[PDB]
Amino acid sequence: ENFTTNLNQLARVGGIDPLIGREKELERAIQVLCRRRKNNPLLVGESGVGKTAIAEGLAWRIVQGDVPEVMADCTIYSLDIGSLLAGTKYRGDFEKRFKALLKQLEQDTNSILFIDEIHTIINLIKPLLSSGKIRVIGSTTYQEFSNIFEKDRALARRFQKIDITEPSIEETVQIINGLKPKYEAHHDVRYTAKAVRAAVELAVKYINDRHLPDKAIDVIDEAGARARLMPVSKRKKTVNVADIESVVARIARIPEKSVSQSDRDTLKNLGDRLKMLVFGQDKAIEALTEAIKMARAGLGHEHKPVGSFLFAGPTGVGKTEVTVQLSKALGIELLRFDMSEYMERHTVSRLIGAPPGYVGFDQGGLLTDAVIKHPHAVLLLDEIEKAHPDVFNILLQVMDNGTLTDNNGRKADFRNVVLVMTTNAGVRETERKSIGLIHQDNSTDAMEEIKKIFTPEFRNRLDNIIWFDHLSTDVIHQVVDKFIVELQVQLDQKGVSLEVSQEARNWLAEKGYDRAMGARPMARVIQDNLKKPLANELLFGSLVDGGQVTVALDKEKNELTYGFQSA
Amino acid sequence: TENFTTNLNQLARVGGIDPLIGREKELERAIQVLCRRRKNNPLLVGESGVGKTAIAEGLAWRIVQGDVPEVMADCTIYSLDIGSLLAGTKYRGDFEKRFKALLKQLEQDTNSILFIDEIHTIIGAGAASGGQVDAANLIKPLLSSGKIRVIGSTTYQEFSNIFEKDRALARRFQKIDITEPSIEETVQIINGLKPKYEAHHDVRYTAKAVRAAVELAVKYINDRHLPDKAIDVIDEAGARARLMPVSKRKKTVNVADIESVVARIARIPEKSVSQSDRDTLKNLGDRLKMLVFGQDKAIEALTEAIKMARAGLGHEHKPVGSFLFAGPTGVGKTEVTVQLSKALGIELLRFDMSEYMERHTVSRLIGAPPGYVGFDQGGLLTDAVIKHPHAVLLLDEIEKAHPDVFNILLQVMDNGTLTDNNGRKADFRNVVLVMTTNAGVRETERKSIGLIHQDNSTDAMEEIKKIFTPEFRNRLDNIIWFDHLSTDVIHQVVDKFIVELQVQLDQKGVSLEVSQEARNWLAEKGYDRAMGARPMARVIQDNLKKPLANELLFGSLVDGGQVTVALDKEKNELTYGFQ
Amino acid sequence: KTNDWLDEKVRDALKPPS
Ligand SMILES: Nc1ncnc2c1ncn2[C@@H]1O[C@H](COP(=O)(O)OP(=O)(O)OP(O)(O)=S)[C@@H](O)[C@H]1O
Ligand SMILES: Nc1ncnc2c1ncn2[C@@H]1O[C@H](COP(=O)(O)OP(=O)(O)O)[C@@H](O)[C@H]1O
Ligand SMILES: Nc1ncnc2c1ncn2[C@@H]1O[C@H](COP(=O)(O)OP(=O)(O)O)[C@@H](O)[C@H]1O
Repeated sequence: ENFTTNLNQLARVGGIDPLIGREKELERAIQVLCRRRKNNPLLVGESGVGKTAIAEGLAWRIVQGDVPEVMADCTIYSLDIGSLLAGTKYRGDFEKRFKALLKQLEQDTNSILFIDEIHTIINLIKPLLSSGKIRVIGSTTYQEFSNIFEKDRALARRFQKIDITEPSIEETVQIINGLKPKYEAHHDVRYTAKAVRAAVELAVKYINDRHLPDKAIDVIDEAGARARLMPVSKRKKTVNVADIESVVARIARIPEKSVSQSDRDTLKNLGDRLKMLVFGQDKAIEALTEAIKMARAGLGHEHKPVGSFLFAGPTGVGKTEVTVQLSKALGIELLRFDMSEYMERHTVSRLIGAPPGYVGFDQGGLLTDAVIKHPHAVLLLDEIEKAHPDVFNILLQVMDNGTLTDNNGRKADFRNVVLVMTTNAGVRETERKSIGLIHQDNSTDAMEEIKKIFTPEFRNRLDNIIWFDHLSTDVIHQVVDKFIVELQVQLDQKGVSLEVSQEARNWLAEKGYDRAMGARPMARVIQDNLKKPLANELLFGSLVDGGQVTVALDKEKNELTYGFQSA
Repeated sequence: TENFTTNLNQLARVGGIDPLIGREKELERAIQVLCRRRKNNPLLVGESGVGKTAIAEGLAWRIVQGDVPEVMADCTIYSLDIGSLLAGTKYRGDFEKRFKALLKQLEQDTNSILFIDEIHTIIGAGAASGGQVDAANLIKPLLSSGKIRVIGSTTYQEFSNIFEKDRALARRFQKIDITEPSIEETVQIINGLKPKYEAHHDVRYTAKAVRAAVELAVKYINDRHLPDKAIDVIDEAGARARLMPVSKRKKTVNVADIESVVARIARIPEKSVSQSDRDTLKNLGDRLKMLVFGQDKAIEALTEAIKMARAGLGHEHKPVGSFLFAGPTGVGKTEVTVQLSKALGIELLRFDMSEYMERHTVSRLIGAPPGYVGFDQGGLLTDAVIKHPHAVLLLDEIEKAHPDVFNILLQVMDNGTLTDNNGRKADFRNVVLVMTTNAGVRETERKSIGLIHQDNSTDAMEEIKKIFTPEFRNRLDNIIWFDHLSTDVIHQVVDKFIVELQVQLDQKGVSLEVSQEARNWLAEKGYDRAMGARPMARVIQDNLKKPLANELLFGSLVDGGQVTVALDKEKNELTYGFQ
Repeated sequence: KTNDWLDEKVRDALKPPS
């Protein structure tokens, strides 16, 4: 009694919440219990799916009487793992306590024991099952079932697998609606029907953390607590959809704008936002917006991925910038996998294999699990030309069916992820000089390179070939100013003030920036040129105090001249 | 000792122990071993659910009824519980004192015999972890001396690896092989256990019902062995029969209920096992005509083969049907496979043979052998068929497959089984194997070189013979050729495509009307002779779906729900009107 | 491409009551 509480008796007095739905799942649980042998139900599931609640809901049904006569008198007791284990801290002392508890249940016929999180415990579990005097309910995670139940033949034979699947979107809101009267009575304030339905959709799309149904129940209670606690509750007797989103911000860790509904609103601002931080190449961003626009409208196959993008040109063509901004604008975690490392059998196995350890089974496919970890996260691929043709074939499979299957058996859905690729074929051909007495430009069309490097089917499945325009000199000058501004703000904290001449910015721009390497060398060029000379003075010299710095160039020698003042 | 040890003979008198049926040969071997002066410890080794435990328990029941030899009579069988004995010791000498106490009781009574289920556990770690004073060492002198007799139960896999490693313990015991003699004994065995099961569920099992249960589980339920699975399905059927009588309904268990029970264990659609869906099979061909058309032989050949399988005339060990489709790409060879699974409501298994273009790739489908990186990962083909025993297996571009892949298919078609690295037997006779090839079209489509043309009637068949080895062709039930799509069929394909687009828009709330002339224009550009109807999906996707989607989000479609499609004669480009 | 597979009781003292 003390070690294990009585759920059936508890439900008779109250506390247990009535279970709505799950009629088919509960029906099967009743069926196995009525069996002469192998009558130990196993509510396999995931955290938050309601498997524990199903046990509590089953106990309520028995007292209510919605069960066969044989099961009407049965009593479900939930074994407390913490109570028995706590206070002993010894091997075999815990078992002695379990023997006494088991004896009490064995003495009383038609007694049901519920071992929540049974995998944690799993010596005495096998004997009670083999005897068959008392049937036992066990809740274990799907991952733990394979690790423990499947490996042990005896445990698997006695326990019957009952598949507990998460309810659909419509089902999840219905569960909240069924349980909404209880909540409203508890705090005396109600939620609008639009708000509860919206909570399910907004929670899963942004938080993506515990469970589809669990997040809905947790998000509704969190919203009511904030609104009721606030003094405005007297004036505000209903919960607005935005109010939940504002409360959801606390458990989101992102601004309210991201949580705010932007299915159609993001389209207009996202186009402007890309241009706000990126100068020029409006056509390139328009191609990206057009492909994702199709998914929001919804006039497409559900399995087909959200969007397909492509990038060409030299390294550092804003692939990281546009992707980071695109991910930020869409409020999706940025996931980037580099094909540059996938050039060997061991490395190429990484997409669907577990390079960290063969013993390790949880990670499985690193690229595949990344999608599973974040359903909406964007996938950024770079230097795909390097990768072997065989690896590229698997990409074609997911693009067609919009789904993948891991070696471990996990299934990943690409219906919610946009796939973008980056290619740098142009730099290799253009830099080469023609083999002739008089040289000729070796620049070639980017589309030509995509066709030769990749198979025709890839282009056919791909919605369109997107070529990003090359960087402009005006942008490079602005980029130089940004780095100086970044360096400038860093110096202001220490108390040093740096002033750079306009001619100095142009001077660094010509030598630093390269056509083949884009803006990558300019970044490095600004660090060594400016940080190194001041660094010596900052430690010891004129810049130790005051921090007065001037930057200028000498036209006669074409070398930068640095002036240091003690100040 | 009473807590740890339960008296089977005393329990048998009260009940609990089920009556043993048809194990005279197995039991006789056990008595001979028990009567031996030394090493009188019979060991029962067999597969899971073979009545291994029942044989030992049954001996007690037989002794209670006095149906055993006189020497065996006046004996007691004790079932030792290893788990209870190990639990609660929490000291170095607690296990030894209780174990020695138990042995003393058996030693005092010469007639008494002990039964240790899963005896392999004691040899691994019987008493202590990290110490060599195990339970087996304690009983090794006693078993050799013959003071106490111990019966054991172990699985073949457990007996080979965990047990028999220590020769000292193994020699003392006497291996007794236990195997299910036949399927007829199982139904006979269930009859003996029928009163106990019937009483628990308050149901009655018909003679036809009991026989049907064992047969259905054998073919469909491969998770467990024949005796246990057969008992399981009849046991579950009682539970189904318990739920239905809300108020004075029939309690009899019907074959239909048992058919549903086996379906739940295998999670199959339940249509194949039941014969009530003969109407759907009767009209399977007619339904397919609404689906991909233009090949009277493909639909007729495939539908006829499925019908004989349900009728009981299908191959006993080979797959339901083996067919090779040789025709131009894009003529519906692939669609017949995916249009038959949806109609039949069964899973679709598709493998890309093009990926398996090298010798090393074949190991992926069957798995890597022991001691290699891929042993942990099961074969792709074996995992898929085991996971989905009843499904449609689709192999595309079989001709491009490495010769090694073809060899694997030979055993699949001839024997209906494939063994993976783990050694499990994958039985997927229910699946219908269909392969699609594009080799034949090249010879027939191309005209013979020279001034005077030559007949191409046999060129298509010659190509099949060259590309496919004769042994492979023998296993194939039939080879069907797909004729080129006629102009009417190509136009019909567009009509289905617009209907699909119209149906998709109807759910969204938008109504689409396409001009008849516009359909003809789409057909010519979308359909290509060499590529068949493959580009039609892309043309419809890019041309029509992309513009409509823009207006759906914002525009005329969101406010008005109307759209139209037209063609511009001057520009020869489709024009869409949004309202 | 071979792979290698790598692979409670204490005495107590008693105190009589004083
Ligand atoms: N008789 C037909 N009636 C209707 N559609 C047809 C017919 N024949 C071919 N098609 C269509 O042709 C397209 C391709 O046919 P398949 O036999 O699947 O060839 P495929 O090369 O596998 O095609 P993909 O997957 O589109 S590259 C599909 O849209 C089919 O529905
Ligand atoms: N289908 C459902 N019907 C009702 N409540 C549910 C359902 N699924 C989950 N819940 C809720 O889940 C909460 C926690 O129970 P559960 O999810 O079983 O816990 P755990 O995550 O520990 O397994 C309960 O408050 C219950 O109301
Ligand atoms: N010959 C038989 N006579 C009677 N019942 C049998 C016989 N064979 C099997 N059974 C029934 O099926 C069960 C088979 O399971 P069992 O052999 O005990 O499994 P395991 O070997 O995995 O411990 C028996 O316990 C009994 O209920």
